[PDB]
Amino acid sequence: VRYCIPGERLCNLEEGSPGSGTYTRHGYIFSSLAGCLMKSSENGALPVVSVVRETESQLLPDVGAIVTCKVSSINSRFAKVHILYVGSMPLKNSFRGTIRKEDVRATEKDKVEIYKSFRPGDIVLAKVISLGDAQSNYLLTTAENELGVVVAHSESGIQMVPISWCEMQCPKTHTKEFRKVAR
Amino acid sequence: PVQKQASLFPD
Amino acid sequence: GDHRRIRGPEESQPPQLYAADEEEAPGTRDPTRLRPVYARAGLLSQAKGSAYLEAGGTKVLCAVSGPRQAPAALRGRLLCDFRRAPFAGRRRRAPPGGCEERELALALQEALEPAVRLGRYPRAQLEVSALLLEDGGSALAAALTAAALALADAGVEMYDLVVGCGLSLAPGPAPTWLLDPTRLEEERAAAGLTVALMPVLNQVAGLLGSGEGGLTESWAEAVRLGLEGCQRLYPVLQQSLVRAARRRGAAA
Amino acid sequence: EKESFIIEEQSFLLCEDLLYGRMSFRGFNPEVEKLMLQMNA
Amino acid sequence: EPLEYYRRFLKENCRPDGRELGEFRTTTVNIGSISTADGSALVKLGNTTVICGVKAEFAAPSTDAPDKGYVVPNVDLPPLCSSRFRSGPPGEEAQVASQFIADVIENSQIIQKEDLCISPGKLVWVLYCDLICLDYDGNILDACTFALLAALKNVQLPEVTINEETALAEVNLKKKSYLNIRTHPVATSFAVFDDTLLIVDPTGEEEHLATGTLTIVMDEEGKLCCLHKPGGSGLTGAKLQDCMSRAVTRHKEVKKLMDEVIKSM
Amino acid sequence: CSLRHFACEQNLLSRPDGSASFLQGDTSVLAGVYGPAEVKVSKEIFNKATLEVILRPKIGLPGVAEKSRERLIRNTCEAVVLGTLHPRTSITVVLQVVSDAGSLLACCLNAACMALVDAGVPMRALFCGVACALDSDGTLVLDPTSKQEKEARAVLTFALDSVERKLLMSSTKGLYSDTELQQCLAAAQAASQHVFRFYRESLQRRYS
Amino acid sequence: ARAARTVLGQVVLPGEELLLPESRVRVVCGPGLRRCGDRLLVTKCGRLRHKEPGSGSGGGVYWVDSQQKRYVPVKGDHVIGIVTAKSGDIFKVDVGGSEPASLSYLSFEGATKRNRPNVQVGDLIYGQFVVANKDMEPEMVCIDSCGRANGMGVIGQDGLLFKVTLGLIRKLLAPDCEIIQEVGKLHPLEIVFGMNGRIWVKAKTIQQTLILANILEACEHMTSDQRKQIFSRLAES
Amino acid sequence: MKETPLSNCERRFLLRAIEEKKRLDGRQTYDYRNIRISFGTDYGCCIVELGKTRVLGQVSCELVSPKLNRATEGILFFNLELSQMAAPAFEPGRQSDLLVKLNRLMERCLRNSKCIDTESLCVVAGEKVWQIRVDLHLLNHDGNIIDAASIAAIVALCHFRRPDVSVQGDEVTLYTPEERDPVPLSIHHMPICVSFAFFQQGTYLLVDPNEREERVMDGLLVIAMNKHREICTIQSSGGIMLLKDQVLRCSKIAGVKVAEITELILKALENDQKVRKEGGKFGFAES
Repeated sequence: VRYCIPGERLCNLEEGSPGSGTYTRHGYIFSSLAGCLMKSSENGALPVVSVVRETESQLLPDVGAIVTCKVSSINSRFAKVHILYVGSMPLKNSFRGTIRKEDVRATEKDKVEIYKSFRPGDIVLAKVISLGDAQSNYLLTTAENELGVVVAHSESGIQMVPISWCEMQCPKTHTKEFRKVAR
Repeated sequence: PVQKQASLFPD
Repeated sequence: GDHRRIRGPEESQPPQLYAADEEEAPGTRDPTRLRPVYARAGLLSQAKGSAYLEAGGTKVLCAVSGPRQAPAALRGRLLCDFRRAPFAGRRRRAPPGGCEERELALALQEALEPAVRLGRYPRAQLEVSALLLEDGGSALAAALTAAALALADAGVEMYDLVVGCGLSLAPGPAPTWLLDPTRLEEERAAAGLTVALMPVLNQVAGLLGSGEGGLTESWAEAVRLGLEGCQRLYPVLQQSLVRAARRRGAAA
Repeated sequence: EKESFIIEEQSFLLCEDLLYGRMSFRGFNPEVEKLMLQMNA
Repeated sequence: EPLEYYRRFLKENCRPDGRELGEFRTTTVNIGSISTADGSALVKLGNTTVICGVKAEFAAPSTDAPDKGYVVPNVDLPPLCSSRFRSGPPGEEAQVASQFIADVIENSQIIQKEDLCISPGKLVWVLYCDLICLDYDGNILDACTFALLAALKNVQLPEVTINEETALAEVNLKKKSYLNIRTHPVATSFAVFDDTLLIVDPTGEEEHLATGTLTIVMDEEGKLCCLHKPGGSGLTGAKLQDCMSRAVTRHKEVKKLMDEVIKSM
Repeated sequence: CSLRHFACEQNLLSRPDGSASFLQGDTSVLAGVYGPAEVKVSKEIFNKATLEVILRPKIGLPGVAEKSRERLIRNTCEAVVLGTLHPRTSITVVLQVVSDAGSLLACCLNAACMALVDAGVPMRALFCGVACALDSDGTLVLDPTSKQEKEARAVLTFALDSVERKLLMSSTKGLYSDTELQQCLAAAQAASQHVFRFYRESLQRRYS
Repeated sequence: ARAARTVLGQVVLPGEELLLPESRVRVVCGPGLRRCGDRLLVTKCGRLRHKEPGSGSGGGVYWVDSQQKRYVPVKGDHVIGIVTAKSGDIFKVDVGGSEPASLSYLSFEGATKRNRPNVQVGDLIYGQFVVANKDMEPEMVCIDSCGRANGMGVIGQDGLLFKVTLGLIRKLLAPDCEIIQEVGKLHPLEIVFGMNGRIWVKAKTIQQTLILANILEACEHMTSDQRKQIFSRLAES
Repeated sequence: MKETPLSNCERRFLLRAIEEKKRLDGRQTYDYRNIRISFGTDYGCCIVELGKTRVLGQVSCELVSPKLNRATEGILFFNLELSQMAAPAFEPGRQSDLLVKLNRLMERCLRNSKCIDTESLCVVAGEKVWQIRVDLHLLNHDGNIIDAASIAAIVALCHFRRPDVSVQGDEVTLYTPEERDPVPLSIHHMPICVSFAFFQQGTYLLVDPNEREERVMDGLLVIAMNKHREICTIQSSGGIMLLKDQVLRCSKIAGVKVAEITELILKALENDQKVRKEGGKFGFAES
């Protein structure tokens, strides 16, 4: 174990290769961060050096993921969300995703309707597909019956229960709201 | 250069 | 009258100017000497990275509000706000300033842009905020070093660290270059200078100077002297960062 | 087998009956006159 | 899911940090850390931090009260405290806190402005007390008041004289004089959740997700200087007398602390 | 009575959504409300309406004290006004001090409430504002005059609610004690009863 | 917190809770009311009012006849609008609310890509909302669901558009209004009432149009003197 | 927020009704709206409302060190604020053009016309002089401001009274309104502006335009006048091409209009004095 510093060299190119958090100058590698270094080894015997600030080491929500999020803004076209839990490990770096109109149910019907599936201020979980290019806009999908809304607060302040596939109700009083209930 | 102690932010 | 601060008096002059005395002169000392340095990174909590540096009567903070969305055009930015607390220095100045704060801010930006690599921070602006709690000598150099520490702490990428050093000139008959001076050696001085470099690759990043006088050879000797001082200072900062990283490893 | 007992509405129509907005008096746009005859009963 | 996660602890009569809903966090000070200033005081409540520097200058009084030495506070919440502040002029919170500090200085009457007049109608002191936040983890008013009081006890001023021949005043920076302060106002904070749940010394999140806040300044001789009650879910005197009691307790504690410090110098 | 002749008037101004001139004795404030309207992405917040108050006297410029007072009013209104109904919009409350004869906040609050009413903005409960002045002898006076505020050692502005007559806001000048706080609070509750009766009379005669 | 039946013609003020009699019979919460448990919170000052359906099972309905100026996008309301711009397929129209509503180039009666409608910026419209909610921008349309514009579409031109209070409309559109009936006898006209306090009028000449607009914006409290005054003026135009 | 856009319907209807010389509310072209002048309790406050446009005016005094160029005569400080209650668009620090033009125009009109005596209000030539500031606030915005702002400033500066002062050498003694009776100001002549609005490049001209008429006009001619027919200022704004005869005619109009407004103002002050001389802290005048 050794903690490194943004100026100190680490190794020749002949004794390793840059993985991340480094840079190269004449015949040498030079760190670029205050953190811990690690030289992984492939079956090829040539090491890959890298440097990490394990405070927030690294996370990546990949395609076949199951990620929760919160519905902030909506439109007749799409509904935007913020990423909270990638799997079960939260991430203070809240990424921002989107859910399209058709990419809401496995049936793919155009008859779907956002305002009867989602509302601003409820938690869902979905599967990402596209990472995004410019703004890293995650595009999430809920084309499955065990997906979508799980918790949803009532007209004013009550948490509702997922009665059926597209119905939810508050336990205190009686009122049938419409969402894309999960499971 | 030798060091000193924090007159303001000791640890 | 400012309507965003408390109604104080129109004007207010300090008492010192109404004093009657010949202030004490330092005298003699080892020109190639350095003050005792206390540098620690990781002080502040609500900031992605922070650093604190004390060298004599000098006491400086620096914080780094990290990447905040805002090739050669999709290249990062860093905007630096230098600011001396109104309770530093013999005289008081309203918080705003507008004369020398901005000059030293330009200095910080010109000395940091080189070290930092901004290709890896596109469409982003790093808000660096320095604060000078007490002036006791070389100030701009301490601020450069502290901003470097805070950046390296928040984990922004770089090429090397930034080490500063301030020099003055003795107005005596045999003028010698005084290294890392005090506010007294600096107000009773003829010329002042400030170097800042990246010691691994041995490259200046931003310097500055001024003079009641001087000459080429003298300025050159000053430069090399400041370089040697920064070299001799670097290891302290290294150890400070290592220590903060160890504390992080301890927390989890 | 439960059902809502009170529902929140924000329409002054259920609340109260109202005629058809666009109307006309003795000649202007007789199309609106047949619309009046139609929607007001 | 922050609020829920927090109600769980609240109903377990605790908090997610280890505080028993009625106690503060590690309170510490440092006096005389700064030479360029007449008075200096660093305060920190765990993560929260504040620093007061009080400078002394000369100035001409008004015409309504020649024998009044001004005391001008100004609070500074620079962007390095928290990201909710931006480089520029002062926002709203800084200004509110400034007016709070001034109201305190003026009502508690810790200091007699008359004790700052040298030559009435011609000169009088002006004490520029500049406070600076450095970590806004919460409860900044308590820290501000406490640092103000600490530095304002540390401050020792020079002595001046007048010469009729020269018609000017001279200072003697060798001899000095402390500054008399009569009352020792301490501030105690509260966060009021939905109806009846009052927590003391609320940190950042606890103030973000709260229905209301409250602050109460409690002088030593069983009196109050300010009851800062900006909005809130409401209160009855029964949820208020308890706060006053706890404020008295905090007064005792911090005054003992400050005495120990001024005596450890 | 324990407090002085005080009147109000609604729908003065044509351009603003709702307006109210509230005067008591010789202090007179004028409030104008711009109901749910536009708001930029920086000021707004989902699931709530952004309420912004701007108070401006009739002399000089607004400094710091007025900003504090308008924060107090802002948060009081956020306490009563329903805003989870009108998210992503801005309610705006403008206050102008036609006259100043003490009991200022006790007038601004009443005017703000009446304006919010006239603008048909969803409120959870009316609120009111009174001011009680403790002279040196402890004898308190409700709805004071500038003389009574200068000749006194404590002054206390209380913003109360209508449903359960609680304490929504308190702004104090001077230094006081506990028992005095409690007793002046009770007297404030009685005065608030009277003020609410007055509101009802005014609106009864307005809808006729 | 008492006798919903005894204050059905009285002035209620916000904060007031009122409760209703009963196993029970479904009812509906009006616009200016709100539900707290099994009680009715009041949210707007008003002369309370009640109604019951011709049947005996429907229960009833309650509301408050609150007067005001600002409008809120509601569903199933006929509304005048002012096209503010056009973005590609949809063009945005103002209503007088929080944010501007949206139309679609193929919502007008008989329109497609090869047949677009004549809508120019600044043009005024008479549509109705199909999605009016607090969480999403409101979309409107100028065609009944069946597929015919039963009076909707662009208004036209050569008229006067003014603005009045909403209660004034809610009163005028009543089938038992006297002013708008008496006006049908003096000189002809044709007018659009928009539930957002915005009114459109047309007649033959202009003097008449102006007299008419003044009447309407004053008819809430006109005196018999001014009443017959403006009536005589119309008779002399 | 933002101002609601203007429909082509209203625009065309207005232009036509102008062509036919028909205003909306029912008045002619050479007519103002019923202007009311109401007073407050404190000497120096006036709320003047013409039709729907209400404007408030307060007048305050101070004693201060004068400026060296004029160490004999005092100072005067105008300021007009456009309160957000006047209209939505009037956010702080946004509609600055209107503020600038109004304030410069009003300063010019009152100050440089020498309406008051900046000399009479001297106390110590070189050390202490008066300082009269006047803060106008716009409450409701329906049409014509400059006229309202000016009528307000004038009613104030004619309904204001200073704390009397005695002096001997350098000994200056201020006194309270209860110890002596405050002294009024010194006016020479009361100017009040008059606003004309041009439609169709110059063909049509209106007086006291409403808000819509200000939105469908291309040009604005302000003219300051007195009861003695003395031009104090005239200004053209809106980028419009007028001629000579137009300004001549507009001036011959402003004459009569200002005479009448002045008669009213004087009646108002008379009535207010009568009231306070009978018990009552108000004063009211109607056009």
